[PDB]
Amino acid sequence: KKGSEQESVKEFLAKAKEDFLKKWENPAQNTAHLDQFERIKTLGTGSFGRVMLVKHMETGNHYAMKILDKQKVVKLKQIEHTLNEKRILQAVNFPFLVKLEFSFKDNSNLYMVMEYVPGGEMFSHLRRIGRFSEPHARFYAAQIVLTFEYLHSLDLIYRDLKPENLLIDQQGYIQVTDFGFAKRVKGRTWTLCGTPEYLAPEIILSKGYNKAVDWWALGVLIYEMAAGYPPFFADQPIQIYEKIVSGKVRFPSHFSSDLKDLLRNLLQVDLTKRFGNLKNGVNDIKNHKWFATTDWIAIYQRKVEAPFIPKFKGPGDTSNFDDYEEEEIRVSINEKCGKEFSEF
Amino acid sequence: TTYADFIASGRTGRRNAIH
Ligand SMILES: COc1ccc(O)c(C(=O)c2ccc(C(=O)O[C@@H]3CCCNC[C@H]3NC(=O)c3ccncc3)cc2)c1F
Ligand code: NA
Repeated sequence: KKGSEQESVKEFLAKAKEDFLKKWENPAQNTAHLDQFERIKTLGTGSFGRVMLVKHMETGNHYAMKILDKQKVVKLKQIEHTLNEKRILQAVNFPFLVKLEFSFKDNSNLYMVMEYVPGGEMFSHLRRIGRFSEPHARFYAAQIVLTFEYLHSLDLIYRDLKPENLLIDQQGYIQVTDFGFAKRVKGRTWTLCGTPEYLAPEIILSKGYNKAVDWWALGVLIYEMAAGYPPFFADQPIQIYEKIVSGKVRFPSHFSSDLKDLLRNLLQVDLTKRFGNLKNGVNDIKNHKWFATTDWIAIYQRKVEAPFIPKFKGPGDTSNFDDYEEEEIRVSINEKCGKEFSEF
Repeated sequence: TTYADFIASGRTGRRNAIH
């Protein structure tokens, strides 16, 4: 149960925490400027802005630039969340987390220039294909398991796992984007946030909660990859919440019994029985039957052959992304909210 | 079927988070 493999991981995470803390306590600020970048096309949106494909004019490399509107962030009381986002993201470093390359701000906006992950959202492909075979889901699930092992070891909760936030890179692996609700926390926290289908019961019930919410959200993810629909759905949020707290799941008849067993233990309503939140931690997931053919180190090093490589014609190609309406990026001549985002 | 019911639901699109 405990061998030298488990000690190899403990040594790596201990070193990764050292790296993370240096960057956590001394974050990078103001590493570029708006007009170092040609703005091409919107790859997606959110409540306070959008991500755009961009070309760094002096290196010619492509990036994805998040743009947040300071005034809107303030209007909606989401300052501390957008501060965590940048702070967490410039500090982490794992093969399945989107690299934050540059960040800066001007009078109206916050900017996070990330690596461009050209394969599109896992969401897009999952809806198109309908569902993923178990081997295909496990390939992706394994990468979330390792990524959570990293993040939780650093005291981070992610809190918004969904296919919409997993992007596929040129070699067919996941990069996690969207750290908008990621938080460093020792102990419990209480904010009602996340995506309705993926919210753990303890979140819905105002009970206060921990890392374990991310392991519930993985059960949902694995289920939705495998079934093609999430285990609790309904037209409006409230009905999804009712289904989630009842703790009744039905499985499609094609799910293997191993998968059913894994999922009944991730979708445990009881915090004390949930895989991930027991004494062996993540090792109860990794040592489960469903993952018995998973070479965890092979997954970390990216030498497993991916079941699906997205077609990319060249750098700057946006065919794996939906189209959105473009807005011009206005920059006011007076400073919006300087005190509030001064650490950004 | 449950797939059909999901496909006819209002929640097959990109799902926003709440706060
Ligand atoms: C509390 O609410 C918060 C917290 C933090 C935030 O950053 C935001 C946002 O306003 C926000 C703005 C834009 C996006 C966005 O465009 O994200 C896209 C599309 C939505 C689905 N997630 C995928 C994401 N795409 C990428 O990050 C991406 C990265 C690299 N290459 C391609 C895509 C996300 C969040 C936010 F609303
Ligand atoms: Na040994």
